[PDB]
Amino acid sequence: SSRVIVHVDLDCFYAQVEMISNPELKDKPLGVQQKYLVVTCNYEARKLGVKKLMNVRDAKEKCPQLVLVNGEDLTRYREMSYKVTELLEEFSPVVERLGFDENFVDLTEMVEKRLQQLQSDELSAVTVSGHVYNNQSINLLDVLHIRLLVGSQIAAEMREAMYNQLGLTGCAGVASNKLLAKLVSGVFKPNQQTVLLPESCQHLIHSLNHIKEIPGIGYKTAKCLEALGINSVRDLQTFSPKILEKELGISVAQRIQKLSFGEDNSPVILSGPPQSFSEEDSFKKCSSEVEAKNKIEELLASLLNRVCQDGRKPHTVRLIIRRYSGRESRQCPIPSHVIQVMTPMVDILMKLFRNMTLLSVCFCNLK
Amino acid sequence: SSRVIVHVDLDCFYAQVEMISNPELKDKPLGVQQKYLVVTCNYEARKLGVKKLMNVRDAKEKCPQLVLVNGEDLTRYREMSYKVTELLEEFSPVVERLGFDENFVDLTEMVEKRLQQLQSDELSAVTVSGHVYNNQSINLLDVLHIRLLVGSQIAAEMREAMYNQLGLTGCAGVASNKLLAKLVSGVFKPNQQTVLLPESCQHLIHSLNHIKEIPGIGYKTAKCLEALGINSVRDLQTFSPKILEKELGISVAQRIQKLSFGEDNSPVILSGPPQSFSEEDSFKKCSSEVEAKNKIEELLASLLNRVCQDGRKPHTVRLIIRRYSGRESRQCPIPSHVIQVMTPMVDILMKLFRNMTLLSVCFCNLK
DNA sequence: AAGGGTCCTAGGACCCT
DNA sequence: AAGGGTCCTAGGACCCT
Repeated sequence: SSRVIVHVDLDCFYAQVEMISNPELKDKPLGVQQKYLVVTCNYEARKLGVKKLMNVRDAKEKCPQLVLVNGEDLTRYREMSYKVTELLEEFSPVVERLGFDENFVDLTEMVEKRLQQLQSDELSAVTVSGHVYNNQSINLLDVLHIRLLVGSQIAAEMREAMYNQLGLTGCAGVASNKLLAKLVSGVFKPNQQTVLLPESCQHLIHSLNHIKEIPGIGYKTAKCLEALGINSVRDLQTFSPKILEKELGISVAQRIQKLSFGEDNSPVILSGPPQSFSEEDSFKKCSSEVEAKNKIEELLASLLNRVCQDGRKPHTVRLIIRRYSGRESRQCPIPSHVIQVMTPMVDILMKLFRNMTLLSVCFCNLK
Repeated sequence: SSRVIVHVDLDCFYAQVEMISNPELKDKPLGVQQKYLVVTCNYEARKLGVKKLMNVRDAKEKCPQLVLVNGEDLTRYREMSYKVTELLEEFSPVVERLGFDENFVDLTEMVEKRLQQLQSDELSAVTVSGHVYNNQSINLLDVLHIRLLVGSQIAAEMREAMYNQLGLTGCAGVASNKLLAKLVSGVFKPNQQTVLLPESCQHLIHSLNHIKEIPGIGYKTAKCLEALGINSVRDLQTFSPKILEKELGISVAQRIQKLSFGEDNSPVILSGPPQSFSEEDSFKKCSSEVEAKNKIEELLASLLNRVCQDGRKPHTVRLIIRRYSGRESRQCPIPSHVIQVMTPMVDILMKLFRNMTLLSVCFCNLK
């Protein structure tokens, strides 16, 4: 039942990728830009004040020497993202992606094989790699401690391979489940790793200051909890199950309250190939006529090239729009003969259009 | 590209099952009853006027000697239904269920193996089993005709095995796709079979009198088509694609208009194990208090026994209700420890209840 | 005028009796 | 006061940047 899970969290991923392609930008503070947004920055810029998702106006304010590169095209980030996941899959095949720059790996079966290969002698010599959360003392006779320290050794091999083979730095967190791994991976945050022994789990969850810091408690759920006086992790731990169920659902309540104790039995999922491919175009109410077909041909151009190289074929297309004030969409299957090309796809899309600041196209239902 | 598909359609299935268990009822006219509904009748009752889905009041009217058995419990029908599908899967593994008493089998690869085993001599001796739709002449030099006649020979072996091994009679229809197979299987309808040669396909589709007779054109779609003056198969064939797309959707329009020509490239799907397990209880506004928990324990009792014997475990439960005037429902995942029992399931359900003439419970999301 | 992902949910269309 | 099935759809909650 007992698991060893690692969470791998790349430092400022878009920035890293841009700094590799143009070493010119290392040393100088770097911001990666999407419209008016500095969506990530290298660490020199984080020293000078730049925060994730800051206005490009605010960001030059706090740092007029800030270099900006455009990050509206995710192609390179996406490709390097899969290079990371694939490398980790070599260590153990069950890798779960979370966004482009985080991965989960269930190391249990791998930790176990390594322990079976040791003799009693060196067992007393198992050492941690990296930080131990909360400076907690190790008990080498605790088989749980021993297995997590091996997990920490694998975690370090992972981060080293990632640097040696892909030039990427990153953090890792080793714990007994996904929640705890992800919470502990960030404790020492520039390119380091931390392992969480069971005795310090409550210290970990209680180190959080707002409930939204729990992965799984989002913009809506946090807001609903604040509206019930629930504000700290302990508040959620002690709050009435019953009231919580009736207010948010048996599903949401029962799951975030388990999370509030640091419990999380959800398995590491094999993410494998993507389930969808999409692209977006945003713009200040810059589309007011049906000649927004050109934007839709643009997105199609790139998506068609992405799906081709994938191999699998999508069997659904979806068009998404945003109006000047939620999003709205319309999907439909992709005709059989189309699966086996630009021109049929656009009128399909424009029929979806007419049936209905941003245009997006999504290819899902892949076979 | 060219396919040989068979559609197997059991005669008055619930009635057959009841007549087997109580041979007393053969010979005498039989109605199977669900509340006020005669939902199926053996053929003697069909001679005396009883129609599918007739009021039990109307049905005794037209036939006061009509025997009625209760068919609100589908257990026996369901079990025999899977005995049929399994038998057919022995012939070729790709079997698609449609309801409890219809199956599709793609016989293409099987027809092909049989032809490769024949010599030119007996090839000129291939014969049809059963009816040829529209009394159409066979051309033994037409390789399509030859392959469909083999399909008709397999179809007859199927129906014979079904009778010899399960005691069930039934019809079969052999054609080049699922739509045509299903439309032709009923042409000679008490326990017979029909094969459709390509030359007679238009005669087949045009033999229909209302569009709703096309599988895939239902209560809503037929009504919308009538409201556009589309009433015959030919009307749908000739109607404007454009208008049809804008009125019903690119998906619905493009698919039912292909159907109107007898075109249907949808593959035979391997149905395999069920995707859900549900049970219903209806009643004349017979539930007005939370003591409708008893009905919910009842449904659970049986569903739990069904899911146990299945093997796979559901990971979702759904409660459905109907109010006195659409249905409404609420679902939620099934806790992990529950998957591995009555008592936790009911309060879950009753929380779903309170969050909201019929009660139903459904177990889906199976793993 | 981010730009991507994941899975779930309630309802609705269809199929058969 | 049928009593079962199938898959799709638009939207919404969450994750990351």
